[PDB]
Amino acid sequence: AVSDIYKPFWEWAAKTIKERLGDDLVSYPIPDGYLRKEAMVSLAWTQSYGYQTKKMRQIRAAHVNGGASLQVLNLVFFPHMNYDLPFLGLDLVTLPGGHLIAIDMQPLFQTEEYKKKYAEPCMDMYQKHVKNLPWGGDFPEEAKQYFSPVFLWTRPQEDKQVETYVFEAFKDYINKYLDFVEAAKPVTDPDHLARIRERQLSYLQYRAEKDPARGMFTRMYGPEWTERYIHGFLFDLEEKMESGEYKTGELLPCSDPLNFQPTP
Ligand SMILES: C=CC1=C(C)[C@@H](CC2=N/C(=C\c3[nH]c(/C=C4\NC(=O)C(C)=C4C=C)c(C)c3CCC(=O)O)C(CCC(=O)O)=C2C)NC1=O
Repeated sequence: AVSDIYKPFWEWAAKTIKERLGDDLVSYPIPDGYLRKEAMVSLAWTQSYGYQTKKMRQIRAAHVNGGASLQVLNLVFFPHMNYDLPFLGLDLVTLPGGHLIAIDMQPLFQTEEYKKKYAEPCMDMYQKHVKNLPWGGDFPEEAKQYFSPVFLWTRPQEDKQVETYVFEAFKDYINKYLDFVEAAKPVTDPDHLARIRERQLSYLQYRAEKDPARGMFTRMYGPEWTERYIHGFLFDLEEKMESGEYKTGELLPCSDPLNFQPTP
């Protein structure tokens, strides 16, 4: 089977991020010791990528490769909390038991107004892709509040379906999301900002505590590295807020040159 089936996914996302965000794009600080992590399982490695703009607090990816039986691309766009933009969540998981694919613009709110603003303009795109990406099935209850009407949840059973149908939805959702980002305007109403902050923290807290990545990273690299990776990078909002680092709509200082390729 394809050993690194998400390498073409990442390469496309990197090219698109770089082109469409241009000079607004700067590196996001990747904590030392979490850029590249390797352990024997064959050699299995985790490669980190991180970026930010004045609208995107954090665009970060974990690309895990431990052979065909263990592949993950976890790519999430986190808006700054002075925007009501949804998250863009792209979880692509390949395990011995098959493929797991979760692609969504995870919403801050489930109101009629929010759905009209962000979900309804995506419905043709959703219906185009869901025809070849059937519903994946049973789904944890607590997570339901964090998914939109255009959630693509599917379990492809052949590599080819990932390389074709999933890849095309992957691209379309990223391009549509960045269209939203381009057009988004800041929120200045303090009441709305307070609610945006609450919903962002709720989502971040759920995934930091409940994401199945915790269990897998723990087996691979142990508990101490895993918790630092999860709370310190993958879902780091609460830490950055509590430490006084996060400032609404402001970039975190980082002088690292932009990187889009594996770092040995
Ligand atoms: C908001 C919640 C949300 C999710 C749960 C994930 C999206 C997601 N990932 C899932 C499942 C899942 N995900 C992984 C593994 C990983 N997922 C990752 O992002 C990384 C980096 C992994 C490994 C290192 C594994 C091993 C499973 C299977 C766990 C199991 O079989 O019990 C599931 C199904 C979980 C289940 O059935 O219980 C979802 C929905 N992303 C999200 O945004």
